[PDB]
Amino acid sequence: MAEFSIIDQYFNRQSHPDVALGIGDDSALITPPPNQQLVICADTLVAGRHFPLETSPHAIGWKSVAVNLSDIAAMGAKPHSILLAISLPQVDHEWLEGFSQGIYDCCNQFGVALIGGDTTQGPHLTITVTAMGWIETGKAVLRSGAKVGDYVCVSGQIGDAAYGLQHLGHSLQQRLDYPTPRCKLGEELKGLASSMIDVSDGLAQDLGHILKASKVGARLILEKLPVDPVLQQIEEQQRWQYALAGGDDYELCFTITPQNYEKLLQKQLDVKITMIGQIVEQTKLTFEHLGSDYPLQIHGYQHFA
Amino acid sequence: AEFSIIDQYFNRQSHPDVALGIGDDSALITPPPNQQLVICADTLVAGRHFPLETSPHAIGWKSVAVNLSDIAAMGAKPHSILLAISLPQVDHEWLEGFSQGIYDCCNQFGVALIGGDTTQGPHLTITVTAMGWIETGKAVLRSGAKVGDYVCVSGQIGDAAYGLQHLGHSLQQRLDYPTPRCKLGEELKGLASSMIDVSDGLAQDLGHILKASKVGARLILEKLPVDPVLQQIEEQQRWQYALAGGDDYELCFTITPQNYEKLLQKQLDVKITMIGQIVEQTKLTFEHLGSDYPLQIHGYQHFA
Ligand SMILES: Nc1ncnc2c1ncn2[C@@H]1O[C@H](COP(=O)(O)OP(=O)(O)O)[C@@H](O)[C@H]1O
Ligand SMILES: Nc1ncnc2c1ncn2[C@@H]1O[C@H](COP(=O)(O)OP(=O)(O)O)[C@@H](O)[C@H]1O
Ligand SMILES: Cc1ncc(C[n+]2csc(CCOP(=O)(O)OP(=O)(O)O)c2C)c(N)n1
Ligand SMILES: Cc1ncc(C[n+]2csc(CCOP(=O)(O)OP(=O)(O)O)c2C)c(N)n1
Ligand SMILES: [Ca+2]
Ligand SMILES: [Ca+2]
Ligand SMILES: [Ca+2]
Ligand SMILES: [Ca+2]
Ligand SMILES: [Ca+2]
Ligand SMILES: [Ca+2]
Ligand SMILES: [Mg+2]
Ligand SMILES: [Mg+2]
Ligand SMILES: [Mg+2]
Ligand SMILES: [Mg+2]
Ligand code: NA
Ligand code: NA
Repeated sequence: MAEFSIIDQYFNRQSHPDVALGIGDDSALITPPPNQQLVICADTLVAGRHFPLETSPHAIGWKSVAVNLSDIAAMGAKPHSILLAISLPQVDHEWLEGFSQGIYDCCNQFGVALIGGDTTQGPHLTITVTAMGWIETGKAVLRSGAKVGDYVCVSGQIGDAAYGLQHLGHSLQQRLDYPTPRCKLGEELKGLASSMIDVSDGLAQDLGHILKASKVGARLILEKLPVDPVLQQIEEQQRWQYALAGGDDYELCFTITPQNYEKLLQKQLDVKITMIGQIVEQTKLTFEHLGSDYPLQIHGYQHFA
Repeated sequence: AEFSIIDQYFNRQSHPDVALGIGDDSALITPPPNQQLVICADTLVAGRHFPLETSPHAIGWKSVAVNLSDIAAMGAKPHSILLAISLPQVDHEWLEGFSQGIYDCCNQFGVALIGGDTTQGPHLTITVTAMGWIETGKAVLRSGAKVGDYVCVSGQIGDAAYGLQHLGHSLQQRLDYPTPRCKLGEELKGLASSMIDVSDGLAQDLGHILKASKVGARLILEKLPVDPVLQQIEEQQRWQYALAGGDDYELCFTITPQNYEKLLQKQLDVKITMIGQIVEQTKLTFEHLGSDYPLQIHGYQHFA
């Protein structure tokens, strides 16, 4: 099987009648919802860098979509559609079947259409998904906007995926392979969060982008960081390195006034939310453990580091 | 370091019509009224889409150009791009040239670079996403061709294919620096009945129109616009370059005789050639000096 047959078999599997023009032409066409801005992002996953080489193709497909929906969610936007650019060295039908099932399972979970892409023979498995969302004009939640006194919160748990990576085969590998983009939470934070970012690199570094953009700092409370029971039972310095510098969480970190936090707590959310600290004037990220200053060195993720 | 790379090479310019550009989790664009989003992505792989020794400036240029070509093929006005680049090492001479190529192409066509992703990976792989806008319902589709419509192509076909087989020749410029026919694409909006850009080869790419439109075509071989260099090579190889060479990134379109006259009255920035006609029976046939002319043609396909 060659390119065109591969696209028709694996990447044109569903009807999306609410899309003006899907797969089959030089470009896709989307009629915007009225009074909304386009929200758009792209993230690349490289085999052996963003996932273990032995990762199941279904997980690879899932995560390729999920990490991009996470950046849409981080703006407060509603995700709509994706493009899929996949480059791989050989036609492997078992692999293509699993991969495309992963793409579509993630798309279907979050109501997203696959409307276009590019299919390429290349020496090393590389996937770039583009995600498209829409938001009420002017209402995006930015990385700027955090104010002194705002609570710092994070969704779900942090550190799971990083622990999983260092313990392949452990149950927590599921959080590495199958992160959950917090799509509904992102939408529910529109109008409530004063700033937001998704946690791809590690809580400390990604919160750091908010702190820099907003020209503020934060004090975080280590015993409040939401970690898995498994990490609660390991050495605390190791625990907090996973939680704060592990990365691969794809949770949402956001700031919010006490006032708006009470409003948020009144909503029915599909993920837990944990208040983990507060924005301060001092432009430094500091940590405390049960009332005591806690010195902590955190190495962040960067390509070519 | 990744962050300094983005700031030095890929965040070089300010852009008038972008609600939110580089620096956040996503970019934000305010649509023009009564217009649809037109969106596409194309990947270039080193050693597959370009010779390994290709200059970084040409790699950057072509990375953008091929994506603007797909926007143009819809009749749409390009607006912005995303750049996803994966590469094994930081090479500042390479990155400077590559960036300059990206921005030279963007600037020539009034396009903003508004986001992307920068990655360390074993093999140079570039995926640009292009975004444009078009009056709702006025996209030129592959599916609109009608019996009796003229078949036309812009510019020259076969140049880039010849250039690849004769690296160092002047025609290598058409391999390294294809020209996306942005203005012609826009001017065909409301005139062309169907359109496609010729990335794979005229015969195969016209074929996509024929299949989508459920029609056939008869092409006139002596009318194909080839370079003077190709007129000098024996005709079988000439036809193969012209029809199956690929990498042209010209526009192939169908148009009624009446609308063709209207098109001719416009001032275009590129040559246009009538090369045949849409017919009822659903096959592609070639004609040479008034006679049917059998040709075996294979357009480009990955994994074939
Ligand atoms: N992996 C993929 N997933 C979804 N759509 C895809 C994929 N690969 C290609 N497509 C779509 O299939 C169609 C044909 O792609 P392609 O032949 O590469 O177009 P072009 O030659 O105009 O770039 C396009 O509409 C493209 O968006
Ligand atoms: N090569 C590039 N060209 C243009 N913009 C880029 C490029 N790489 C990254 N960006 C932009 O730089 C910002 C930071 O990117 P990144 O740190 O990867 O964000 P995230 O962690 O949210 O995915 C984003 O706004 C992204 O779109
Ligand atoms: C094999 C393997 N090694 C290491 C990691 C850990 N890892 C890879 S990329 C990354 C950070 C997130 O990737 P990045 O490209 O920076 O995401 P983005 O900021 O673009 O969303 C981490 C922690 C992994 N998941 N798999
Ligand atoms: C080193 C090298 N080998 C071969 C070619 C020729 N070539 C590579 S890809 C291609 C077809 C166009 O690429 P494709 O990915 O199919 O473009 P798309 O249809 O996605 O726009 C051709 C003719 C080249 N340009 N460089
Ligand atoms: Ca990335
Ligand atoms: Ca991301
Ligand atoms: Ca990162
Ligand atoms: Ca391609
Ligand atoms: Ca293309
Ligand atoms: Ca092709
Ligand atoms: Mg095309
Ligand atoms: Mg393509
Ligand atoms: Mg992000
Ligand atoms: Mg990124
Ligand atoms: Na991204
Ligand atoms: Na494309």
